[PDB]
Amino acid sequence: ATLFIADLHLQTEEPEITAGFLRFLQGEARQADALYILGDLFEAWIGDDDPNPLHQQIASAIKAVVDAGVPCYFIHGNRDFLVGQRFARQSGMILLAEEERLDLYGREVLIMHGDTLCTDDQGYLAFRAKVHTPWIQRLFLALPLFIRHRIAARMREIMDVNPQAVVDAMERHHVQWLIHGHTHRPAVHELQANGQPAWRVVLGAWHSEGSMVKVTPDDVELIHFPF
Amino acid sequence: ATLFIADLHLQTEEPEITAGFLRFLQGEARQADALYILGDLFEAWIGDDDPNPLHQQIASAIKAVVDAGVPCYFIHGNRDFLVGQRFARQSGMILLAEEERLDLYGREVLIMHGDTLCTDDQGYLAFRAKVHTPWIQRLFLALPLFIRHRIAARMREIMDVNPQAVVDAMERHHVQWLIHGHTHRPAVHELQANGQPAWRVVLGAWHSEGSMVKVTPDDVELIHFPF
Ligand SMILES: CS(=O)(=O)Nc1cccc(C(=O)Nc2ccc(S(=O)(=O)N3CCN(c4cc(Cl)cc(Cl)c4)CC3)cc2)c1
Ligand SMILES: CS(=O)(=O)Nc1cccc(C(=O)Nc2ccc(S(=O)(=O)N3CCN(c4cc(Cl)cc(Cl)c4)CC3)cc2)c1
Ligand SMILES: [Mn+2]
Ligand SMILES: [Mn+2]
Ligand SMILES: [Mn+2]
Ligand SMILES: [Mn+2]
Repeated sequence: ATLFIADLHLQTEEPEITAGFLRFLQGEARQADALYILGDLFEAWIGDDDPNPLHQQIASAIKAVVDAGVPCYFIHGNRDFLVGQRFARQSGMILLAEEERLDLYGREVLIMHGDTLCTDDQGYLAFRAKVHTPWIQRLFLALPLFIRHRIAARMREIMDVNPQAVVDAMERHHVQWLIHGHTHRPAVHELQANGQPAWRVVLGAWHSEGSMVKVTPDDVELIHFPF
Repeated sequence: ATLFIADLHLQTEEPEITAGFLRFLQGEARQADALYILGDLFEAWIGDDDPNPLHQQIASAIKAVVDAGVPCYFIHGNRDFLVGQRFARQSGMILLAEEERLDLYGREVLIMHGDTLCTDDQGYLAFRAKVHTPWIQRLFLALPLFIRHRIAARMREIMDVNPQAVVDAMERHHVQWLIHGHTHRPAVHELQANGQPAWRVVLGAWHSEGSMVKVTPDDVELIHFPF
């Protein structure tokens, strides 16, 4: 089984979610062939140099899973797009592109975070355009941490996918399977893409529950678990 | 694993749901310790004497599962409260009460259809009161089928659970686990009952997806599958 999670929004304020996640990595995840984290692992990220102890707890727990022979992958979300190569090294996680097309035991599956599909949010697409320009990233990161923190804190209902952008994405990739998070509305959806039945499996956020998508040679399941 | 499904709303108009259900009984269900169907197996029921061929296909598929050594149980829903002992015999399914308290591998779980929890629907509780009076049932059933059909067809958004009725029910049973359908909003909910954390796992309707709850010594999962 290949596992997909997303939208853990981990943070110091919510340590129950953290312990939930550690129990999942210590347990379920070990038996997996691979684990993909499709973004919003962290509620916020201001750079890999952040000393926040949570960052190292997590990277440590994930690394042990990779050290167990189970490869962990990451796609960025809107919350944690600044996660970088140093965090990758600490956690043993391989960073991936915003869209990937997997071959899962013969089945071709498109994964992303899901936020690029929410094209009816004009104004988020402004924000995203800008925070993805390298030189805006490099600028932000070369500030000193204490100012990054102040910029973050001073910055204080999720628009669902545009249906057409979903089709276009599954058609651009010629796939009948899509897995994403971001929208926080866990569900299996049916649609038409490439003139055939297609499915969009949506992961949920981790609050009271956790969730995952489990892909096998024969099946694709979306699973909710309580803690 | 003990499986719980509900809300298949099976009917001649939707044969894809039927084939989906047959594939589940032929496959997943065989490996189970037991299968509980928590109501709305059928979109409508006017009595066990109905010759509708779908009724016998289904009873046949279920019976093979029981004949495989996997006990199947049924709680009535609002749609199929007239399912009776003859259908039980044809299908090998044991009929159960509207609430049961199970011991699942040491864990005490309340199951019901879920409609009795929707107490803010004044007017459904009228309908239910009446159609559950024996002599109103016996009257209806002693009509001739052709008139039952006409009464049914002439009869042509689901109110969610009242939160307090949920607590009261879990408290009446002294349980920290509840499984039900009816509301068609699949989810895991956290709450307080008996002054402890409790969980309410809700099954979904079968349309594009199927769903089930899988209970093991260690875990309670809600699973969506596509067809
Ligand atoms: C579609 S939606 O997601 O529902 N709504 C929506 C709309 C607009 C923005 C967002 C959103 O994610 N905002 C957001 C807010 C804070 C954060 S953060 O992790 O605290 N952090 C990320 C890095 N930020 C940053 C700031 C600058 Cl100066 C330049 C660059 Cl490079 C990055 C500073 C703040 C990350 C993201 C969310
Ligand atoms: C809360 S809700 O479910 O969202 N809304 C709601 C409100 C009120 C009623 C219902 C509802 O389930 N109606 C309903 C309609 C039809 C059916 S049925 O299966 O076709 N069938 C059941 C048996 N019926 C019957 C009729 C009489 Cl004369 C006496 C008796 Cl003994 C039974 C005849 C009709 C079964 C149920 C649903
Ligand atoms: Mn998210
Ligand atoms: Mn997101
Ligand atoms: Mn129903
Ligand atoms: Mn119902």
